Amino acid sequence: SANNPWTGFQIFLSPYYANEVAAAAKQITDPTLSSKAASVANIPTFTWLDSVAKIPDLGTYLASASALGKSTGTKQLVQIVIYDLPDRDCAAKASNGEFSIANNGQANYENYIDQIVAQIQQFPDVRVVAVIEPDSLANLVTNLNVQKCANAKTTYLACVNYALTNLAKVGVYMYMDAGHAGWLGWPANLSPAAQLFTQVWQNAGKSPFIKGLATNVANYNALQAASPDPITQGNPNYDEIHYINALAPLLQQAGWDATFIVDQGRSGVQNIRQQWGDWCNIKGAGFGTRPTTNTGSQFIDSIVWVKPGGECDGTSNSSSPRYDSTCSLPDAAQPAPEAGTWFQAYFQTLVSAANPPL
Repeated sequence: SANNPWTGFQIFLSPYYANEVAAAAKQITDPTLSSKAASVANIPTFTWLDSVAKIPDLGTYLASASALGKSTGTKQLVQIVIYDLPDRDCAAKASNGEFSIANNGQANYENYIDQIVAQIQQFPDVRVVAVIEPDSLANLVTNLNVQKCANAKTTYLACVNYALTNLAKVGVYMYMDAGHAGWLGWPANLSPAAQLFTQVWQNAGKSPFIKGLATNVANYNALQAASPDPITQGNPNYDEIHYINALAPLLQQAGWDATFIVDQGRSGVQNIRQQWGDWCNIKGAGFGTRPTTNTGSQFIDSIVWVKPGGECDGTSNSSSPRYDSTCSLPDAAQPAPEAGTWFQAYFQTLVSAANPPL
């Protein structure tokens, strides 16, 4: 639509990912691959606020972005992910979320949001784009037979509402997570998904800052596939563009001119999964299309890199208390360290298998 949040802004580059990448590139012994790896630090990614302990870091990023804007005569944009719901990841075998519904989870989440708002309010010259709560509302479409999800439903809805309502007051542009083509893109799931997302938008007051939805976050699907990946048989929506083209009109019919952003950070290599549901450290992945607002679709504001490639999805060590057995499957790269920590061998392959090449 007319207001693309990225137009006219320079994207602030994550210092944390830059430091991970710089350390990683020194460990790559081929000097040409090391040079290509070093250049990843100049590709914009999202910063994940996956615990309250990261909120002070957000304040430093906003202040640095504000000063860089003044130093260079530009307007800066910071990209963040809000990811701390109570009883987070209700359908997963293991969750690293720090809040629980049974221990004041909603109140703790609201305090987490209030602290984020307090930082953003101090730097009105910096634009913020936020992805709201990966792996949350999509579970309320297909996973209500999971008792933990059924019990979390009202809390997930109330917490997402609090985030949307309060971040809108400080002018944050928001995209709610909407799974991916192999989750909500099944034709039978499209209408229940559109009904849920529209309800959430209505309850939050239909703010123009609620721009739309994010897809493929931390996944591996193509935006536009040359031929369908075999894992997709039975689903005519075999890539993200098919999913978005099918869902967007349903949202428009309800009065919401929604737009989309699509993660392509680990999408460069297709046909590497044994089953569509396999999500953990998929072996052979490559960096995909770099972030751009030249998307080829009316409905897509930007291709983005939401999940930072090289940070592990989960451990393969079956003795860890954070162990998710999805991370032991055959198409998962192993041995793998704990979720969120740097996985050097995986990063090196992301660089070597990048498509387009770095």
